[PDB]
Amino acid sequence: PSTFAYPAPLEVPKEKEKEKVSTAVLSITAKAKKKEKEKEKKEEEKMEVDEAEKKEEKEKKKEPEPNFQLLDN
Amino acid sequence: TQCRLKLLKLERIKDYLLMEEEFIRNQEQMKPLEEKQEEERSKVDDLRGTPMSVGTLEEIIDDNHAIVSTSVGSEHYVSILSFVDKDLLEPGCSVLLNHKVHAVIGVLMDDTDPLVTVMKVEKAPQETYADIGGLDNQIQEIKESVELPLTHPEYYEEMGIKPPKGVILYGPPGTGKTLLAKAVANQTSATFLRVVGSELIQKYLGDGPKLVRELFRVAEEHAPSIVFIDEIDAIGTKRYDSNSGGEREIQRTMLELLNQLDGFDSRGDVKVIMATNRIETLDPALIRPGRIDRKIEFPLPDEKTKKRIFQIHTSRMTLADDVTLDDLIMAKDDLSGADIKAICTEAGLMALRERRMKVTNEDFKKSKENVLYKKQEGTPEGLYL
Repeated sequence: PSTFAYPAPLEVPKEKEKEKVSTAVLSITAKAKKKEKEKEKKEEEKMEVDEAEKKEEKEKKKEPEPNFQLLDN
Repeated sequence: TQCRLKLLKLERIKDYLLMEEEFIRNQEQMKPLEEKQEEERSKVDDLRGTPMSVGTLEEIIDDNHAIVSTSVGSEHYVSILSFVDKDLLEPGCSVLLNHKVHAVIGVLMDDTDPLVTVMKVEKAPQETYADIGGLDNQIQEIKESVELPLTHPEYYEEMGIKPPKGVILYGPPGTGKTLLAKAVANQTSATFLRVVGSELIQKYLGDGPKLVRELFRVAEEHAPSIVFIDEIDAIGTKRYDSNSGGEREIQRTMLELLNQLDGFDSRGDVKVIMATNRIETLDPALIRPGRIDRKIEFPLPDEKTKKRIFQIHTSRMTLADDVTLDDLIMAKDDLSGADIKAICTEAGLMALRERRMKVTNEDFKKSKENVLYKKQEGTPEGLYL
């Protein structure tokens, strides 16, 4: 029952133009802030630091999109 | 030493942070949302075509029109089509022109010519006082005139003495004329302009004098700056002769340099360090005291001075520490500061020839002799004729 189903509502062209602008601001600011911040001393007996105050170094996110392999049947 | 090494740990972290931090601020996260900000970015794209031509702005008139010379074809009477105002503009600057309609889009670049690219060695040397092989007293004269009025006006105002517009270094050569200029230039942490005198000599008609005045203009935009005119005598009073296109050339480039430094008064716009390997046999037409005030003369090192040059040197070196520094100097006879440097370098190289790695007491003795011999053969020896 699930190999031929009702495909999602569309990405559309409209939303595609609109989104990039939004993604642009978040994207530079996150990367610029997150990569630069360290709170680590690597020549120390400690690995990083026992945590003094909270860090801003943080990590990224990944969301893919669902598709199943090449078939027409 | 320790301090110098430490500064590097901070600087290693600094490069990494600065490259990320640059990105969020410059734009594409600080993307123009402001009426003023957006208007300049959008408008220049629309007016601009590609190609463009560079020009240098020959004179401006106050009715919103100006006259420019473009690199290609003729000169143009251009309008100020939007953007920059009259005040912003000045003659002798390089401005950007659209080919479609030549107009001044602006400057904010402190010019841009192939000429300026050669002039800007802008990023400072690591060379600094007492990293030099020099005499203690001699560097401290260069600093007093050039550096000190900017750093502390306090001493100069209370005392009541007049600040100069440059200084002049002249030999006996092999005295570290150039080393001194680089030492002071790092300390100000102001942009260091450099040009060699021969570049300003050419067999083209009239090109030379534009460059000579140009040095002072580029520097003024960047200012404070120190302008290093390496071998001034070259444009000046040392020959290009009267039978190669020198006959016209030298007199014009020399004169052009001499009148602005002199002015009508000692202007005091930008400081200058001028290095010359002599003014000893050369002709008068060069800058005199009381525009650049202090003129610095170098000696030929005596026994007592040789202590100051040598102690600096013995530190990088080794095994001339074992033997007293005083005795070594005494033993050697009078020589110029480049010669003293040369003995010390040569000590390190001669050990390698001996089949030893590096300077020993023995290697140091032999190096003294070799340089001395070159000089003794070249010029008069001991006892009269």
